[PDB]
Amino acid sequence: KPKLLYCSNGGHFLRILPDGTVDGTRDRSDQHIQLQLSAESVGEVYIKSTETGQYLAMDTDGLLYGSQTPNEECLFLERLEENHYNTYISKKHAEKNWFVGLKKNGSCKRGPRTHYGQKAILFLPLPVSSD
Ligand SMILES: O=S(=O)([O-])c1ccc2c(S(=O)(=O)[O-])cc(S(=O)(=O)[O-])cc2c1
Repeated sequence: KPKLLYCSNGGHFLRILPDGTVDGTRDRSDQHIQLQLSAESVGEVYIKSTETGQYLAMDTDGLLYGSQTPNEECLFLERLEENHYNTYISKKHAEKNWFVGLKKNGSCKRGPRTHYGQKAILFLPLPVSSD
C-alpha cells in the first residue's frame, strides 16, 4: 500500500477495478484500490488509479468511471474544502456540482446525488511511494 486514498466521514477507501468499475470500500481491501492525483491547475486536477491505468473520471451519468482519454472529463474541478483534503468536482458536470465522493455506507453515487454539505468528499491522501 505505497499509496491509497481515504474519505473523511465516509471512512471508505476509493477503489479502481481493472474491469472498468469504481466504488468505495469502508476499508481498503480489494484487488487494487490505489489512487493518485495529477493536478494540472487550480479548479482542474487529474486522477489516475496508479495500478492498471484507470483515470478517475465521471461520465455524464455522474458515476465515477475510467477514461483512457485525459481531457474535459477525466479532470476533477479541485479547489479546497477544508485545509488538507481535496474535494474535487466532476468537471464533466460541474454545473451540477457532482463532487467526487461515496455514500457513507459503501456505494458510490451516480448522477444528481454527489454534492458536499457534510464531509463525504474530504479526501485525505496518504501516499507513500516506497517500494
Ligand atoms: O460530500 S458528499 O456530496 O460525497 C455526501 C453525500 C452524502 C452524505 C450523506 S448521505 O445523504 O449518503 O446519508 C451523509 C453525510 S453526514 O451528515 O453523515 O456527514 C454526508 C454526505 C456527504
